[PDB]
Amino acid sequence: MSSDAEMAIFGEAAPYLRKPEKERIEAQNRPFDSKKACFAVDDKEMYVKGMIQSRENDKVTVKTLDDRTLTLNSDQVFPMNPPKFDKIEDMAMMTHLHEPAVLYNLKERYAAWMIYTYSGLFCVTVNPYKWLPVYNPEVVTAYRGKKRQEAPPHIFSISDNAYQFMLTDRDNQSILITGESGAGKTVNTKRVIQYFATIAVTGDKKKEQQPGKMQGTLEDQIIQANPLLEAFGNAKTVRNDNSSRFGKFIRIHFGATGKLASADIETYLLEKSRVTFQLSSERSYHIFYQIMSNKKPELIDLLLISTNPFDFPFVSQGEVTVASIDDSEELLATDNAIDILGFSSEEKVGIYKLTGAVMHYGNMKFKQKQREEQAEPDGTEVADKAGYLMGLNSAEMLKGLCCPRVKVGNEYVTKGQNVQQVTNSVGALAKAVYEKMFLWMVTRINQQLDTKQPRQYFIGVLDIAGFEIFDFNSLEQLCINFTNEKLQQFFNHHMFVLEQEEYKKEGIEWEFIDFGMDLAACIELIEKPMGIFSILEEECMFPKATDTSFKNKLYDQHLGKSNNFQKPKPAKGKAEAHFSLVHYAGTVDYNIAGWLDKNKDPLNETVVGLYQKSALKLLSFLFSNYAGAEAGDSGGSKKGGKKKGSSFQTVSAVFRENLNKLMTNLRSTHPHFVRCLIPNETKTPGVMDHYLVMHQLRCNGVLEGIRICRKGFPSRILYADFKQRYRILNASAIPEGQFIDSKNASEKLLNSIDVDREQYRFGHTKVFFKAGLLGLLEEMRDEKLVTLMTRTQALCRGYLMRVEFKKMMERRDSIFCIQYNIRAFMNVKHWPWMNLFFKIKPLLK
Amino acid sequence: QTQIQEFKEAFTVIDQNRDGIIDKEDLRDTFAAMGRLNVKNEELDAMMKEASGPINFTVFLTMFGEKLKGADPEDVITGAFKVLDPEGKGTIKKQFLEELLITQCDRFSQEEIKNMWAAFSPDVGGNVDYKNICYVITHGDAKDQE
Amino acid sequence: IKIEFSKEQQDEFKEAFLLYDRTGDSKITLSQVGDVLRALGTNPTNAEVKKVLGNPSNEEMNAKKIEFEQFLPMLQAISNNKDQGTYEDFVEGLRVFDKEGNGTVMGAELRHVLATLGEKMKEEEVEALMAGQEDSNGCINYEAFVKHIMSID
Amino acid sequence: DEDETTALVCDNGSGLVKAGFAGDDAPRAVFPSIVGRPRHQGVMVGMGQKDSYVGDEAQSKRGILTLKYPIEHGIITNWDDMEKIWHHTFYNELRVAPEEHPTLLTEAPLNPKANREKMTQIMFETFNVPAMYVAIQAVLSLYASGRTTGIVLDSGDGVTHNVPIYEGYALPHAIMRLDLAGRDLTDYLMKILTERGYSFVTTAEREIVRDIKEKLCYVALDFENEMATAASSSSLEKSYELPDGQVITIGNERFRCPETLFQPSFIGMESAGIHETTYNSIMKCDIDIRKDLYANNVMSGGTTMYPGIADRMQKEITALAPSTMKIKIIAPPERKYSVWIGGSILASLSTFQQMWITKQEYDEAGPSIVHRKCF
Amino acid sequence: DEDETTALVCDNGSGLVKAGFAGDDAPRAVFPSIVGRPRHQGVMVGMGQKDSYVGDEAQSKRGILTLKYPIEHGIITNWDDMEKIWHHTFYNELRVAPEEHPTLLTEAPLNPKANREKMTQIMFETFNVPAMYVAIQAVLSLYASGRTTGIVLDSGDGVTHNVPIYEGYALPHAIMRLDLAGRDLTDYLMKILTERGYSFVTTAEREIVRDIKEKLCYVALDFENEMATAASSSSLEKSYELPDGQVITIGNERFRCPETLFQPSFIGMESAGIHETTYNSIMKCDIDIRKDLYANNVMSGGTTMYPGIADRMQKEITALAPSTMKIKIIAPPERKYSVWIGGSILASLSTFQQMWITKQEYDEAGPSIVHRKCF
Ligand SMILES: Nc1ncnc2c1ncn2[C@@H]1O[C@H](COP(=O)(O)OP(=O)(O)O)[C@@H](O)[C@H]1O
Ligand SMILES: Nc1ncnc2c1ncn2[C@@H]1O[C@H](COP(=O)(O)OP(=O)(O)O)[C@@H](O)[C@H]1O
Repeated sequence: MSSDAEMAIFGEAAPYLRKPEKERIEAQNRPFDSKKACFAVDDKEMYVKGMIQSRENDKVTVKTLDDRTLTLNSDQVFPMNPPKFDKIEDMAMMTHLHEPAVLYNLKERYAAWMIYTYSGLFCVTVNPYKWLPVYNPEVVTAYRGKKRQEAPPHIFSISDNAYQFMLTDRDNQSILITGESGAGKTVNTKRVIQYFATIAVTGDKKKEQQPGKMQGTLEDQIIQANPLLEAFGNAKTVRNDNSSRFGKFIRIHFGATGKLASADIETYLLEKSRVTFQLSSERSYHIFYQIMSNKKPELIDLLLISTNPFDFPFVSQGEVTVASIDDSEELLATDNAIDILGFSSEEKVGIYKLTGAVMHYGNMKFKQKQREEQAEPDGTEVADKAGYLMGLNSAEMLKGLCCPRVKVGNEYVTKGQNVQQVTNSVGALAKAVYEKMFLWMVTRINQQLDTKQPRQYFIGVLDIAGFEIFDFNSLEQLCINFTNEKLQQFFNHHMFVLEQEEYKKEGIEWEFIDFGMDLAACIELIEKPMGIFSILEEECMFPKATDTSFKNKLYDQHLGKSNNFQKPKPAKGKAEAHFSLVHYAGTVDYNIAGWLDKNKDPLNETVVGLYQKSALKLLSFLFSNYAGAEAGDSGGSKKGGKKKGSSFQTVSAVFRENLNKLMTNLRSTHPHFVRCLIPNETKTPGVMDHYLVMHQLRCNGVLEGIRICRKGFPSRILYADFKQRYRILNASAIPEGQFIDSKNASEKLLNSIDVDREQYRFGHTKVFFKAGLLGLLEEMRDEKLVTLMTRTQALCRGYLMRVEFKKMMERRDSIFCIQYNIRAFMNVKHWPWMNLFFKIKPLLK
Repeated sequence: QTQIQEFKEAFTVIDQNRDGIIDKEDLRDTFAAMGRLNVKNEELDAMMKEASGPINFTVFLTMFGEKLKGADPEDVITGAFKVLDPEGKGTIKKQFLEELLITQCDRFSQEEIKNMWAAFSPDVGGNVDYKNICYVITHGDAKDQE
Repeated sequence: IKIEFSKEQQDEFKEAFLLYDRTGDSKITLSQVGDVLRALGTNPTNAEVKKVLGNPSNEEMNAKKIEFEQFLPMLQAISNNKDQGTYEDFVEGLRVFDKEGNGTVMGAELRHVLATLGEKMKEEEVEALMAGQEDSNGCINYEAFVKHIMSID
Repeated sequence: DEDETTALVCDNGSGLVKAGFAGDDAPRAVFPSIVGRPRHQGVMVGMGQKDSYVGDEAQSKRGILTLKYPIEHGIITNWDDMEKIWHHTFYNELRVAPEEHPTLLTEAPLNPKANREKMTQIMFETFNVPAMYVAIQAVLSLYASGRTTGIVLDSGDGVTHNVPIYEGYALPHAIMRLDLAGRDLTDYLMKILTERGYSFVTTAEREIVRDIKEKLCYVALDFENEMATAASSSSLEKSYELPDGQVITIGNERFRCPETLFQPSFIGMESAGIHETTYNSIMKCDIDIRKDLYANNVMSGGTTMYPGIADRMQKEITALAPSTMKIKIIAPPERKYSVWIGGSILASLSTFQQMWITKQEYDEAGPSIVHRKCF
Repeated sequence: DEDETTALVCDNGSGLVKAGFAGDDAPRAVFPSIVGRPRHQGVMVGMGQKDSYVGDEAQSKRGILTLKYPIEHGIITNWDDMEKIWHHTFYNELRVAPEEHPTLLTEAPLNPKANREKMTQIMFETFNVPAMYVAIQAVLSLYASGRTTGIVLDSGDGVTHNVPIYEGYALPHAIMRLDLAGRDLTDYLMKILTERGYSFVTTAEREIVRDIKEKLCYVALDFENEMATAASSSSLEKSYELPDGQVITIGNERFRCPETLFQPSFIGMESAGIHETTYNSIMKCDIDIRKDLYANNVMSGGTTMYPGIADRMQKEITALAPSTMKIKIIAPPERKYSVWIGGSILASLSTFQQMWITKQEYDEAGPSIVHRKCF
């Protein structure tokens, strides 16, 4: 019955979604006046709500819900959202965006045991630490085969509607997912996977059926893979004990019409730089440590090594180990992991050995103490072993390392090699082998993953970590910020299109530009020619140039030139950084240690040439990609990089490469965005750490989110809607009736209100409201609401008095007689005649 | 014509003077039957002087005129009181009644109320009985009660 | 501008009230004094508008009838009194079933415990002089009636 | 579609054009710079030859052809011939439609401004490049090397220079010129061999002897000692087959011909040998710097490719120079393409990218715009 | 957070700025006072030089660069150039933020009030020093010394003064000027070396002679005899290595140069040479005090660093002064930084701290405040 609620309040599926009718009803009319009640900035908590005693000038005097009087600042006070707002689903709806408003709403819901909120497109769900019935299959019944509007936020929705969409719209779709540990990020993946399972079978459409061979279902197909791959990838950054090194696009595709054809995996992002080097409380990928431990010892011997991570420089650069780990056990596990995915141990031997080969290449010295300039190998210990594992000729290999020979129309000798250079090839070597192995592995899963079932259109999923800010930002960070930016711009553009469409449709005038664009100046600074990136790269070329020279270049180009480009001042101590940027983003400061040095990618042709021979795996990897073929110099490319003049290409060029590729796809498909959170450090329900979320929001960009919303005319309603509630504010005689034509009356209220036109516009169907008009409106009804109350009470009072009245009048005449007659008496009793007359009468017969 | 024709009688019995005027001896002589004394000079005549010549009944009426001025019937009075008494014949509550005269509208004085009390204003049960008070005064009194 | 009739009509209602108080005119009854004849305006209007500092009682002052004369008109002349139609909308907000029933207690307690109150007897009495019954009571009806004033015809 | 394009870097050599795509480690194209038609032009039955392509074709074609070098001594004298050549580079060798690519041209030292301009007008008007640059060959080579500081000995085809450089600065005044280089030396070997009684006059023969110059020759540890040794010399008598099949002997000749660089007097140039010109170049600079210059002597050009050149370079300087001084001779291993690589750096230099001349600039200012304030 | 801060003591020298923090024994930062840019300015392939750092760089930089000295003769002629130097000291060398520290600058003898005034405004407006003082360089030197009575001979870079002090008071009238100091000597030495057939005109060549003056030069026991000995002298000939690698021998010049201080006639100064001026100064003072002056006179400044200076000076002085009268010559061990130290103290004078000039004073009075009724 009445209430904004459906089906069954009580039933358990409801409670995360619903709120019970009673709870809602109590919620909506708690006390509220906008005027005092507000938010004040609190040093510790973040913000706090409080109320205003007094005003004059810039300083305002205030009392808090810790009820001391501070005198804050005029701006510094934050107006709260009106009562109408509370318990609100979609924060955007909130008329007053303010952060303590932000705390209040989601905070309030969550304690409620309401996890989910809808923010515009976004569907936010908080982590109830406690178990919640939501998951039930009874609830599922409620969901499936329904539209998303129809129910409050839930996975089965997103899984379903998209499933439908793919069929109707006949397009791939995408979802992204964020979540740190304690998101519940993993479960939802389980949940969604099954979801695919549920419909993928369902159909209404026929797609090629077979009785089947099997090998495990998708979902398991993926899961089996995980542990090993994350053994080898995955690691502990100084921050993050277990943070995946890599970015996973896990592709589940379906047929046109929503059959599942099958799945495949693509991987991108390997910072190999870890491999050599680790800084501080950090270490390499798990495996290195693992191998060295004594699960494995047959393997260690194949390696020909003494198990002790200390012993070798390649390993030794950072710390030996981390808590909380056990390299050995993880070794046992990983060997197990390798089995489960189910290859064929020779390849294992195989995959081990060659990663191992890397290590040996780690051994060999560089010298022939640079006769005179050239560096030549020292020991040929490793080169032979090297030679052997590959089966390539050590006389050759050594030579190939010593002095690579290369080709052109004529072949040249790549003199090329130096003492300094060479090592920056051994490591690169290591990184390459590993990655080629990784890649070759992946394709294999696809062969397996290849199911029966056909596919046109897939949905799914992107995982890579959120925007980060560090005490010490660096090449890693800036890239991430770079990636986020364009992404965010991508988002801005998308909705910009839609709104104006809507505005056009209604026919209310739009003057704006794509929301993304405002940012563009910033990103451009990074991206475009003479950008920080570009400039850095060519600086790479000059053999001569140094940090400073790079420093001046940026300075000359940008400093002061853009507001964007700014710099940290020395403080005490505290920090040193070369310069700072202001991305959309909020500002960021970066520092140098590494980057040009970190930069240097050089390809060594002859090694690749040499490598082509002998051991079967090696030939394959080095020769090229898996079965397939390529092209040449005809018809390409853009100044794609190709060589870069000599010395192969740097990172920045490839970064351009990847991102462009990423963008190409994303804009291909219809985005949806989910953000999962963890409420506060100590894990309790209800609970809201004001600081944490706030930081989250800006990083989330959700606040940004909100900012765009400012840009246009947020609140929208039908006129008919507008009239019904509001009229009580300004009444007229004529009956609400539908007597008052919606158009006329609402015209009448507005103007008689004397809002300026600027605030709103009509509207065949809708009236377009700006910020705040509603805030005015709501407030006034609030004040209105009270007064009539008192006036009714006035009425009741009159009722009393009026009723008294007749009784009163009635008494008056009775009284009047009383007074005079007795008074008549007072004289009479004395006056002689009166007495006599009375006596005389009875005398009469 | 009641009352005055009624009076007319009262005047004539005593009269027998000539012609119909009730002059000093009439008054004194009435008393004898009456049969209470009667200050036979003076007082009786002073009674005359409120009037300007011999009376003659008509002036007897006119002299009276103050008497007419306040007084409503008999009936109507009861009447006014009745409005007072939610209950029965029971009748008017004492404590109500004092309060209604004394502090209320045209105030009875401290004494003024008292005179009434002292006359006692027949009452019993710690209350009042109006009808017997009217029996004395308005009815004129023609008793009360032995 | 009033006008003999009129103010004079106001006078004798006034006259009696004086007569009650003993015989002179408080100040205080004021609101009631010409609530009786018709303007709704309520305590805070009364209190400031002239009774005494809102006239908790005696014996702070005394009006008197004539001074009171112009009060009745100006302290009148607004208009926003209140009004059966407007009330309903107020009533309705509570009504919540739109049934034009309430919910009788809810109800008395609303106007009681809300806005200014509003004593219990007064509430209880009015509703059933007003005579609309409990399941559930047209708060709109009650208001519509009570507004209209108690007689009607 | 993001943006940005290649650069056509063709190094106009007095004998070889090398042309390439920017960002290439080395040129895709190297072919001779000659123009030449059948000298006899027999007629025949039919045609189907290309009159004066000279191309690569000429080389295999030896005996038939005449030769001409429009760019004979490094400056393009003949625009008509030159147009022939560039056309060849674009369409034939590179096969690349010029209009698409901004093209960087190299140019000789002391190319007349007019000369530079005539080049421009042709590129825009003839080839219809969207854009182009002209650059300096010596300058290009320095770029490839990446030496800020030190003095360079860049002996090429037909010129030899010593350029002391301090913080990227060629010091104009220091620079010494040498007429002598490969083209000359090539003749010298020719003439000397004829001394034996062999006759190598012809064009065909010149090509031949050049081949012998580049295979066989070397420079001595000590000229005088080597000569004396020559009498007992078992080694020198190395033999060379001719395409006709006859086999000739050389080996006194092997060293004598190169000795010319050191003692240019052989041919009859008064000029100082490179070793002393080097010394003179350094002296021309200020004292304080010279220490560095001794430290970094870098060799350049094709005619500095003779083995043991550096060791000898080492000894000679040591001989001239002060007791304490540190002397280092550094030579890049594929030094000859130092000029192209050279342009490659500059050409695919995207910060610098404005530096390319554009059509509008050509239109507004003229070709001279290339000349006058940029390259 | 007790309360009290440092003082930035910058000492503006005619050839060297010395600067550091007060309360330190010696200037942390000492760098050439010059301004200089590529005279030739070649161009090259790029950039990353600074237009007129001079600073430290220049000296290594010798051969490329030019010098200017804004503060050439001790008074700051060029403000714009001046501003940059202060920037360099603060930011580049000292790496301090001017905002945080009160700063003490020192100025030359006969510096105009206007000059102080320009200085002052630059400090406050440009730099944002909280506080500022301007110190009298000789005075600072006096401070550093510690001696109340006696008479001082300060010869640094470019002026040499004799200054009697009695009870802390520099008797103004007494004080003597000689333009000659050691810039001149540097100049003189260039001349003399040239006569041999050596040449040192240039800027680089300037520095070199200075090195030679400072390492080699000495003052003779007796000038006349010294010349006499030279002929058979065999020590005199010591050798110096030029950066060029060539080696000069410096026989007589070593003493010849400093002789000038004693005999100004060498350069062409009419001036009385140092000893005479000293004497002239004392006699200028009252007879009685002179006893004290004689006993305490006192060497300062870079140009008093020559070994042999003191012993001679007494020999000369005693000759001039009367029989019985007692003479002492005193020289502080690290005399040259005597100016910086003296400032270092008085900037660092906490008790005195009220002296320092404030932003408010600057606003109210103007910069003039520092000038008038204080420093
Ligand atoms: N290995 C070599 N040994 C000796 N001379 C060589 C060698 N390779 C090339 N040359 C010569 O170098 C000259 C070309 O050098 P280069 O630097 O390209 O000249 P330029 O730039 O003046 O055209 C030709 O005379 C050629 O014969
Ligand atoms: N050891 C030394 N022997 C001789 N002259 C010296 C010595 N050290 C410094 N000088 C000279 O002293 C001069 C600098 O002295 P200084 O007192 O700082 O001068 P000013 O204060 O006038 O700038 C320079 O001419 C310098 O060459």
